[PDB]
Amino acid sequence: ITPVTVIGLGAMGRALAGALLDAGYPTTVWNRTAGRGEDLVARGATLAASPAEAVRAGEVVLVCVVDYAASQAILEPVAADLAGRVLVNVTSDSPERAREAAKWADGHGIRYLDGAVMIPTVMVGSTDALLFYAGDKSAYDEHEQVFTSLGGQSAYVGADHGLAAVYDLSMLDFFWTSMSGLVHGYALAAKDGVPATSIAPFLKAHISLLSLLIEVTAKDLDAGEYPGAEGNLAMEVEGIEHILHAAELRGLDVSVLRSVRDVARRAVDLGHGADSWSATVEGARNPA
Amino acid sequence: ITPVTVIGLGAMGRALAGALLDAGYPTTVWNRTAGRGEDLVARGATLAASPAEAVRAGEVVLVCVVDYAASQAILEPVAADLAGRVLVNVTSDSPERAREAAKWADGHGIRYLDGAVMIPTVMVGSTDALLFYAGDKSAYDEHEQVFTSLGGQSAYVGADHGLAAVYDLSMLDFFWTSMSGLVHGYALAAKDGVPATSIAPFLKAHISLLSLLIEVTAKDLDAGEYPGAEGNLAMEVEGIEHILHAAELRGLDVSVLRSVRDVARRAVDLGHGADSWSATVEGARNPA
Repeated sequence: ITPVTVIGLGAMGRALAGALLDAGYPTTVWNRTAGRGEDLVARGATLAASPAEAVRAGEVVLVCVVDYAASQAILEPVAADLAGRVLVNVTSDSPERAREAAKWADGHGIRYLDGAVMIPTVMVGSTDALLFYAGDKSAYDEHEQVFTSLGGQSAYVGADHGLAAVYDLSMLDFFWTSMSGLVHGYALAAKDGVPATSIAPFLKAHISLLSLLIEVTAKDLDAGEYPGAEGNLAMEVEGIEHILHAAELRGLDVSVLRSVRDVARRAVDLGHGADSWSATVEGARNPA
Repeated sequence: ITPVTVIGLGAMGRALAGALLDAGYPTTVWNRTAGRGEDLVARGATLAASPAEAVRAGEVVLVCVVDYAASQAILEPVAADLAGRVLVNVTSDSPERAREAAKWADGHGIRYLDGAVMIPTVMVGSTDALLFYAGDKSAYDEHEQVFTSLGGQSAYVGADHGLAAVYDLSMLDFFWTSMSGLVHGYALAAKDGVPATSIAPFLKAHISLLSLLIEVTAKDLDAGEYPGAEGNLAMEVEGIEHILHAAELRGLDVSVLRSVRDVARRAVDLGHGADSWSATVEGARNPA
């Protein structure tokens, strides 16, 4: 049974370690701070005396630290013990930093996978949990069931180590922009005395609509062609302006909605008024 | 049995008329420019010679004229023939416009419903389609089947006529902001060569996350209290800055992300650094 090591025992590291134990993998864990975790040891993890001892206990070493820099600082003293093992970094980092980490791993003879966790800690280890991995293909294929244990929707996205961070930041762009809109829509409703939980049941219809548009928008963006008949951007800009003005009249900050409107307007200025919302990608790509 | 009239045969007016015909209602249609209704007439709609003739043919009168001034210009000459009928304005614009239109209707003794269509035209008439209505409750109760014909999830949201626009614009605030993030996320991935249709299958994970957060966020905002168990807003603002930095480096317009960030930073400056994302509502409500 493949021995696995987890370095970094913040909440995400602890969740990863816990998923491995539920799967039945022998797990060794190490943290800079003594007080961290110890629930895992009760469930059978071995706490290691030193990062080197933790690396030596693992065929796969998972690092989940604060910053890319912190991971290099922990890892670079233990490079010698990592040689010939599999290193997976799920630390949130930029594509540039993942690729630099890949160069470092190559210089030390480490098969390296850059990973990203896309779900909250609570769902880590569940059949529907999504993680991305990029880098050494043999490392992923050899330890696929380990990675399936951390989340059943684990996906390898390619050999370029930066791609895990690319998928992560692209999905996070969508997520946090939608959470900003979610808070704003509720604030707009509250300005007229409507409780947020009165709006919430209805937002489900727009959840179903967004799921449909995910697939449609991707395929327009890949085609490079945006089709007008289902909806026209010119009229969509006018609809968004009604939101912008009502929220502004009510004293809300409207910087997000105005920014949404300007990008779409710019795509109209570039000639896409009869096209669908997908054409707004041209405003995002060619700001004035 | 109930005769229905549709005034204005743009795409939305046409979809509404088609939905009433699918349900078997006797439908009379009118447009200011000729030849809009020929497909509708072939399926049994009656074209009216004049707006006054059209109004007189329908117990329920749906007005789907996009331009406010143009719609008022048709309606005020037929005010006397609208007496004793039910007038439904299916338009977006603002709650204030609905309240103004309601005052006009009240002086003329017209029972008035302000309506908002929350789904694309192709979905109008579907059992799943969501439409909002506000205004005269006895009018809505008497013609509920006609409104259910237009969309099976038709919902009456209250007697103040402006409330349909409140629910509509609030939901649209979330929807169009999320569509902006969706295009922007796809654009970010494409700068690194990732096709949009490679990301699209994964976005389902973030959609179901959003569905849960819709309720959690609503309850926080109604409570006026935003504890964050695992995430500090201060740390969430830093995460947002890494998306912003990656997209800005790649040459994208990042207006929306910067605005999202600025509203959240304002909430930190207002004292919510230790709170959850729901506390960003304080930033939206008290811009610097």
